[PDB]
Amino acid sequence: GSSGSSGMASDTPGFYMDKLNKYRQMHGVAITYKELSTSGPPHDRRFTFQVLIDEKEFPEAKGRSKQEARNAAAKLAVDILDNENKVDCHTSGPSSG
Repeated sequence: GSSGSSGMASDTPGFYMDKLNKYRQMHGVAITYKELSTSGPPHDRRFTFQVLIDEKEFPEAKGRSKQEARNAAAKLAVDILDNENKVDCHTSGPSSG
């Protein structure tokens, strides 16, 4: 099931997933793809997936197949990195000493 028909739409085999690695190497971070359970109807099953960079938890994503899922999850991740705008987790309280 492999053809060479590409024009308006691009069906690259894991486009985003490729952008991640290219970043994990340059920067030097650790990217991990956690395989989440399946969610959806009995007829149509959607496999969820998520990526983890620098011990960070990214917003998983749904996808027809493991691939479609992984690629999607990466979309949200790569979209963030480009901005690298992370939100502070631990709020420095009155702790002064």
